[PDB]
Amino acid sequence: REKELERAIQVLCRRRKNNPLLVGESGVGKTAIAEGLAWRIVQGDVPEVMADCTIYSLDIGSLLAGTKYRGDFEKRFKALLKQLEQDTNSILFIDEIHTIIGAGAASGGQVDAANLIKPLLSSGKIRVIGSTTYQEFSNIFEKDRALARRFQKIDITEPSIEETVQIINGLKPKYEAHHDVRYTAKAVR
Amino acid sequence: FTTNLNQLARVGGIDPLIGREKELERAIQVLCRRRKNNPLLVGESGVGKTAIAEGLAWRIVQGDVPEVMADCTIYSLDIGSLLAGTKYRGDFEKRFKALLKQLEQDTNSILFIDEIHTIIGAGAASGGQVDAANLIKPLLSSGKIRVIGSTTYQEFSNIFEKDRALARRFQKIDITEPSIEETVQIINGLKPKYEAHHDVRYTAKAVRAAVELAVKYINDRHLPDKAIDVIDEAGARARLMPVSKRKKTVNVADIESVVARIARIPEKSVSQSDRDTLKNLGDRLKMLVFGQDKAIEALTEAIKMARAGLGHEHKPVGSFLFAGPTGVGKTEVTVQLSKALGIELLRFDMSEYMERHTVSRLIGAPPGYVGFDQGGLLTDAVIKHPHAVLLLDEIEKAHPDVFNILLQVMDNGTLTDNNGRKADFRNVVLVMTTNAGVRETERKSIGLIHQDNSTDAMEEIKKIFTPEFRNRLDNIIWFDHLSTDVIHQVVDKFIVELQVQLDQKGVSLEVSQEARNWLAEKGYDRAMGARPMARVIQDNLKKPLANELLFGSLVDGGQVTVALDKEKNELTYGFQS
Amino acid sequence: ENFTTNLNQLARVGGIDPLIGREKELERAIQVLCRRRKNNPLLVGESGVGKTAIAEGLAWRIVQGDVPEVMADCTIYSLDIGSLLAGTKYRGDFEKRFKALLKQLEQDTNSILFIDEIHTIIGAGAASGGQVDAANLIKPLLSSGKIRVIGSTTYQEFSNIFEKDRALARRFQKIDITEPSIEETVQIINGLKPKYEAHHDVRYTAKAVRAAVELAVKYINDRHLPDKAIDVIDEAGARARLMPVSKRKKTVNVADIESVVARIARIPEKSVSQSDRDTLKNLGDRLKMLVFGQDKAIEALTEAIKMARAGLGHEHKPVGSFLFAGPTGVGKTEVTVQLSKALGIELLRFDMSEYMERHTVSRLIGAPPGYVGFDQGGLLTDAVIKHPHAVLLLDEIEKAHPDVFNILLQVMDNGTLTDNNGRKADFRNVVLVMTTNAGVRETERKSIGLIHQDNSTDAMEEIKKIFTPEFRNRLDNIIWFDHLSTDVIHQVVDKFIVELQVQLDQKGVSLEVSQEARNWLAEKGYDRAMGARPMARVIQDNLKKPLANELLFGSLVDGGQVTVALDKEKNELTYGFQS
Amino acid sequence: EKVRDALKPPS
Ligand SMILES: Nc1ncnc2c1ncn2[C@@H]1O[C@H](COP(=O)(O)OP(=O)(O)OP(O)(O)=S)[C@@H](O)[C@H]1O
Ligand SMILES: Nc1ncnc2c1ncn2[C@@H]1O[C@H](COP(=O)(O)OP(=O)(O)OP(O)(O)=S)[C@@H](O)[C@H]1O
Ligand SMILES: Nc1ncnc2c1ncn2[C@@H]1O[C@H](COP(=O)(O)OP(=O)(O)O)[C@@H](O)[C@H]1O
Ligand SMILES: Nc1ncnc2c1ncn2[C@@H]1O[C@H](COP(=O)(O)OP(=O)(O)O)[C@@H](O)[C@H]1O
Ligand SMILES: Nc1ncnc2c1ncn2[C@@H]1O[C@H](COP(=O)(O)OP(=O)(O)O)[C@@H](O)[C@H]1O
Ligand SMILES: [Mg+2]
Ligand SMILES: [Mg+2]
Ligand SMILES: [Mg+2]
Repeated sequence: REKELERAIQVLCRRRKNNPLLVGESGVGKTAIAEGLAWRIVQGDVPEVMADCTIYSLDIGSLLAGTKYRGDFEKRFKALLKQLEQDTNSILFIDEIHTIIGAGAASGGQVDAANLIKPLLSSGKIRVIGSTTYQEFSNIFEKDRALARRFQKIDITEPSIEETVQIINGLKPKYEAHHDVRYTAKAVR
Repeated sequence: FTTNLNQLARVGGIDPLIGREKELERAIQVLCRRRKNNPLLVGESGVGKTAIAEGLAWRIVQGDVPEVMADCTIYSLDIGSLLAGTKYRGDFEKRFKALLKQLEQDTNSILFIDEIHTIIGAGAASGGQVDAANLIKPLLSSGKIRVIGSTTYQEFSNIFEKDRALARRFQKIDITEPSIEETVQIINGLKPKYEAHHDVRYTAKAVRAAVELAVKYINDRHLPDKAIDVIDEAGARARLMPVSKRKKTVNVADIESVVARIARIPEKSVSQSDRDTLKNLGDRLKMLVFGQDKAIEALTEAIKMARAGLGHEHKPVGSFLFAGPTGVGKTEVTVQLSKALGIELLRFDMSEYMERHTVSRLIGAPPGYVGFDQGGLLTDAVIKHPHAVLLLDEIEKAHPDVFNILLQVMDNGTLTDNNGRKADFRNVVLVMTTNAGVRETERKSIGLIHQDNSTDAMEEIKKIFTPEFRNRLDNIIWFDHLSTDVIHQVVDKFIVELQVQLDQKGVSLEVSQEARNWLAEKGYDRAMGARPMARVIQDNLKKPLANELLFGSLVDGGQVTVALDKEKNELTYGFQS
Repeated sequence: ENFTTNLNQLARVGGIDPLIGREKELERAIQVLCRRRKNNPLLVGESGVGKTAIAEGLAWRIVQGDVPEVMADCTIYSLDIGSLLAGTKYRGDFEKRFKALLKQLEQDTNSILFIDEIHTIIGAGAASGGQVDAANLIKPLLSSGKIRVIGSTTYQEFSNIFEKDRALARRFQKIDITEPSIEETVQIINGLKPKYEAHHDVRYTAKAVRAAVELAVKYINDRHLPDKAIDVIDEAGARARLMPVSKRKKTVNVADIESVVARIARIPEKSVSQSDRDTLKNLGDRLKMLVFGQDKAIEALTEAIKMARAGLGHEHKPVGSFLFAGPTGVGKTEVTVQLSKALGIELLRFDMSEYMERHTVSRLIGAPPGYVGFDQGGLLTDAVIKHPHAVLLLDEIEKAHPDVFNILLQVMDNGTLTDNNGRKADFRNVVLVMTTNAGVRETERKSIGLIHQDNSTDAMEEIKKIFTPEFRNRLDNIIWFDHLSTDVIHQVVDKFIVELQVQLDQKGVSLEVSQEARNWLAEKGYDRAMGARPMARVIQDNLKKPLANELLFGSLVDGGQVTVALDKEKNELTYGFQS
Repeated sequence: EKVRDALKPPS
């Protein structure tokens, strides 16, 4: 996934459209790219600009666990956003970005997380990474033209069979230790 | 709570507007009308819809506009502050009211709101107390206040058409993608802003080649946004060098590789190495597909004339047909042609489209349709891939209604859609196939001596097909039968697939050239061609081996030997464990 | 209350245009509004006819006091459908808000609710999943009678949702609204002229207003007469003041208006001009330089057109009914293309070959899909509706069934056509042209005999037998052709070479061909039986094949300097490139 | 339609 990684780093570095969007299909490995980007950063096989960055991942379920009273969701989400802008080098990798479109506002207030984050994205102080499928992106994410304008779509496709065998060999030690077995190179092919 | 656009233009932050002079004149035309004075700027996203509004204000300060509107000072609504700043109710009403006093009392004053569809409902979280759009309707009907809106082509039909009253106030102004000459000025104008951030200087040649290569491959967005994206990505790539900004200048080589990554295409494609590929690919067709050498010359020259410019600009690259027997390589050449040129292959089966209703589904609905069913799968394919190979096999089987559409598309090189305004079929090559050319009566004739009823030279298809459709075709290519030597080579291909299957079973199979000749003569048929070759291969090679593999000599693997004897006239099977 | 605006209150502060005409419709509204039950009126009219304007007229009449005493104190309100719907998030909010207004309105008697485009909320959906639930709050008001609701709909919508649902149609009367006559239209503009002249201080001459209405209807076939007419005057006022920055001319002329309609029409200004005198005289000459050869046909065709377009002749009969005969694949079809281009009309190439089958004849006089779409229309019927002033290029008339001919008789005499859809089309301004290819077939037909016999048939002979004399009686004039000339065919090579050379100019290429070679190539391509049909293909084949190989990489890329000349022994052109 | 709404009590 060397080429796919390059596109994300390039999108993060540019002035405008700083937020990348990893569109793809289920199981292709779009989430692994974001989780793997942080792994690459600690390893140090990335440009100097991104080496100092710290990627964060938001869990919406925990965010909504205790938002019983009025203003709980707003104060929590707004508080987290303040941390991102002060650092200026962190990235919030939120998977299933389409979910936050209608989350955080039960009724009346209609203060959705998408609306809250939107203004900050206009300035560009905070950069985030999203993940969505083609069907979900068009059915839900495309409806919000404001968010789509900020994010730069990235098309992901399943890797070739040649690339897949290399992935299995790289990941083979992890599964070999857990199962206490040795997989042959002929078997993976 | 408020923003000003004339003051920004006076300072000079916004760059000089380039082109779009006709839109400016047509925009101010309705702007000065007593009624219907709300110019609605309808265009796709990223086509400079907002730039036109900012451009108009800029020209006013310069004074190269009608004096009637030069005195005016265009304003801009604070979308961000109004949408989220006034969370509490009541404040929006008093604050918006202040804008009304400022808006009124000055007929010259103008207000432009980008994304005018989003504000259809706003001003309250959940209360129905007030609506920003509705509040201005009493002052709009009179016409004292005139405003400019921005709505996407899709959003225009989705909401504005519903409220004829609101649509009545506004007047659509189509926005067409700017030409390459116009874009080079816009991007060059925006070049300094980005060069400082990246500490790089883009060469003039580099920025003009980017648009040419971008439109050639990138098709998801329009030229203004598309050009800006390739410049920003290239700049960021330059400052990400290994040690410290190894490359400062931005040469053509840098943008040539940037589009490759964004387009997910292999290197050397942007090099424009089309001339040499055409010559070498020709030889590949003959070896990959045996026979039809005469048709290969016609197919290759067709592409050379279009790219060389020996055709009408509106007319598509090519409109041909393949009339020939079954399994004569008609489909085989098309697949290699696409792969050889690195172009997407979009194939449609006309057999499913035989019925009249299916033909309409191909393009959605000519009279009209509703329900977001996304009908017109053929039109959508072209929008996602403007350059592609469109193969319509068994065109004769299709209802003649489909032909009528091709007359319009061939004439202009574009296909209209139920929702989409138009499509680009200029790059696409229209190629079809037909089996009516081979039509021989099962009963030869009423006589002792059969008659060789030689097939007519396209006379039969002329009556079946419409006359105008035949003339509009760029050329007519016919596919004849294949020579016996070619059939002897085709069996080699079928045999090869058997050996790979045997590799998983560890079985060695060796067949003599004489045996191959027996399958070839019985395999190939004039009426069916390649279709009966499989049945003989299955019956004469696969079926006998199945018994042995499951229960016999080749349970655990072995060697297979085949020979033919003239005494019995049938093949012989030998198995070695 | 804020949602709906009080029209009656608006009239006091202005903004209400005076109502010119439609007094009978206004009286019907007053008459039906005074009924105890079923008083709720409906305005079944097409878009742009001014149905909404009469509603405001009732507000002007009430404040003025020229109405019955019972209605003198009545008030009118215009429901703002878009306001309530936009604010809502999900269904139920609109109904609640609408319920609040209706209750406030019922408190005060003599309150009229003008629900413009009532069909949108009543039913037929297809906007955001449909808003048919709004009908629920409309039926009680009709049955209750407490308040009278004025409705605005269209003929299509009315039958689809209103007539089907008796609950609404029973409690709603019908006031058919028809577009006003041309005479009534100019009067309407005169009433509205003071507002525009006082707006920017410019005068409007009686000549321009009359020209505006006639030009719009003749060219703008997608909009109605009253609404589109105002845009022409309004556009002219803006364009007149803003465009000539140097000179401010208040006086407007009919020629100025032509430019205004040209922009929306997107047709040349000269063709847009309604000058029968000037166009008739120049039409014949215009066809000569544009199309060279067989000029005799242009003379006879043009003079015949003058007889029908003179204006004395009753226009019930189609303007043109020329039935061309003789050879095909000649400039006869080309003349129609340039004739349609000079005038600017859209040439419709209707070919009977596809409609040979008897069942297929219904496609012209019936919906082709035969579905319940109810908007497709007949091929011939909708095509004439789209372009009422465009010529119909009949092709392959020979392969036509008798029923196909029967339909033609109706348009020639009746000048109207009735189909399954029931939509009426106007054939007053339509032109008709035909082409007979039977003669060409007989020329190449072999003779069953020892020695073939020459058959130099004439165009007249075929029509006498193949076509019934009834058609010839209605036919105005028949033209004939033999061949253009030997020299013109040589010139045809030059004309194609002109367009082909224009193509080279784009590539920055120069090419020359021998005068003798041009003559021989013309003869090779031209044939008596096929005419000029294959000439187009041979022209490109001579040079496109060799040039294509070297244009990718070669001297042609920069200047060309190509030389083309035939070989006497081989009679094959030779290509040499000198950059 | 039939949608469920989650209320928020004041702190
Ligand atoms: N390049 C890779 N390196 C390592 N593991 C990979 C790679 N690509 C895919 N995988 C594996 O494939 C799994 C599925 O891909 P993910 O990106 O995690 O899927 P996902 O986006 O969460 O899927 P959804 O929820 O169906 S859209 C990963 O969790 C890894 O186990
Ligand atoms: N004709 C132009 N004149 C000046 N700047 C232009 C022009 N076309 C594109 N641009 C630049 O590129 C941008 C094009 O997008 P915008 O005009 O901002 O927005 P839009 O395309 O109208 O709408 P969006 O996509 O919904 S933000 C401009 O803001 C300028 O930075
Ligand atoms: N010249 C050729 N080269 C390769 N394969 C050929 C050639 N001529 C015929 N064939 C074979 O003919 C068969 C055609 O299969 P298919 O495309 O499904 O047929 P059809 O188009 O009649 O439905 C394939 O096995 C194909 O490989
Ligand atoms: N009878 C009429 N008297 C005066 N003006 C009319 C009349 N009919 C149409 N108009 C004019 O037509 C234009 C649009 O009228 P309106 O009622 O809004 O049309 P619609 O009903 O199609 O929406 C206005 O300029 C209006 O004054
Ligand atoms: N007098 C003429 N002036 C100009 N072009 C002519 C003339 N006569 C014939 N042609 C040309 O010769 C051809 C006539 O046949 P064409 O219209 O091509 O046949 P078809 O309608 O069957 O395709 C056209 O290219 C036409 O422009
Ligand atoms: Mg995931
Ligand atoms: Mg914009
Ligand atoms: Mg085949």
